[PDB]
Amino acid sequence: QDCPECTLQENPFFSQPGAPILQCMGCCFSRAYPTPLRSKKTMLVQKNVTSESTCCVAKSYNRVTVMGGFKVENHTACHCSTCYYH
Amino acid sequence: CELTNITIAIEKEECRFCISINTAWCAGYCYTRDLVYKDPARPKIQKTCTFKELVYETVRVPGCAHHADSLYTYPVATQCHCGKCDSDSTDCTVRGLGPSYCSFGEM
Ligand SMILES: *[C@@H]1O[C@H](CO)[C@@H](O[C@@H]2O[C@H](CO)[C@@H](O[C@@H]3O[C@H](CO)[C@@H](O)[C@H](O)[C@@H]3O)[C@H](O)[C@H]2NC(C)=O)[C@H](O)[C@H]1NC(C)=O
Ligand SMILES: *[C@@H]1O[C@H](CO)[C@@H](O[C@@H]2O[C@H](CO)[C@@H](O)[C@H](O)[C@H]2NC(C)=O)[C@H](O)[C@H]1NC(C)=O
Ligand SMILES: *[C@@H]1O[C@H](CO)[C@@H](O[C@H]2O[C@H](CO)[C@@H](O)[C@H](O)[C@H]2NC(C)=O)[C@H](O)[C@H]1NC(C)=O
Repeated sequence: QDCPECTLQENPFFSQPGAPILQCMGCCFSRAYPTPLRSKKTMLVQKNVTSESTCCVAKSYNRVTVMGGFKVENHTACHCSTCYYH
Repeated sequence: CELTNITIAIEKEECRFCISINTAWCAGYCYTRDLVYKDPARPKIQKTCTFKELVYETVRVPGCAHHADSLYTYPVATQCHCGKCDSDSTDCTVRGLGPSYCSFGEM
């Protein structure tokens, strides 16, 4: 419970009566360790450390139109995958 | 995102073998949200388990047939947090070879 597992939660700022709007948020495993040799080689741009990032992201979404006249993503499933930013 | 003891692997390309050191590093969980509204004006790096402070060390790596055993210096985690991997020192990937990966013979 220290770090709740990544899941859907109703997003208050965009949710509306009868028609919510879920969002993925939560925790995911990650770590960092000394870069092994085989990679430090293929690494023309040499880096001494390695981190294996894994943020919470929607596995699927609808993308609806809401109040403000704009369109938001309405997540339906979630999982800890790669960090692509927004 | 505690700071736990793992087992890295140091290797001597020339001698076809690897040694196993029991050093301490970072691992654990961190909180992130996948924005429902994505403003074109990037970004928000998202936090991740990694290092805050890293002191170096060195160890003895046996030699062999035609090479004298030498010294190897390796990074060690001082303290862990959920910051943003420092690209100016870290290879931030989704999946790497792994701390204990031993490529006995290169290529
Ligand atoms: C954003 O996506 C969520 C996906 O959960 C939408 O909420 C879901 O909407 C369905 C359809 O109204 C709800 O009903 C479900 O299917 C039938 C509908 O009659 C019913 O028999 C089932 O028992 C079930 O309730 C569903 O409960 C609801 N899910 C959740 C978690 O609230 C939501 O409407 C979408 N919002 C927008 C703006 O598109
Ligand atoms: C990894 O870090 C240390 C061991 O390197 C453990 O924490 C304490 O470390 C001291 C030495 O610095 C040991 O003498 C203690 O025994 C350790 N604490 C306890 C309660 O035993 C730490 O526990 C190790 N991590 C894991 C997951 O075991
Ligand atoms: C990662 O960064 C550098 C990469 O340039 C690493 O290089 C250090 O260790 C080498 C091995 O003996 C030395 O030859 C380099 O002089 C030394 N680089 C510097 C700037 O001191 C280093 O191990 C890693 N960390 C740091 C802080 O450099």
